[PDB]
Amino acid sequence: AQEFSVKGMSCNHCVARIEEAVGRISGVKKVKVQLKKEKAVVKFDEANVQATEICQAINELGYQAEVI
Repeated sequence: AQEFSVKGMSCNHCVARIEEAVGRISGVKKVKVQLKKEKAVVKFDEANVQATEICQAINELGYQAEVI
């Protein structure tokens, strides 16, 4: 699975917002986030969506996301 680094976290429902915001990506099966890590794990497929696009879904929130 692909992962992305977050450099705009606040630690206030963000982790969730991101995780959920990601899981909202039509193509992701399951996604998680690890605080104090600055990285989010995604469990999707390129046959549905691309990680790169998933990163956008994150940036589309209000933080700094980048495909690791």
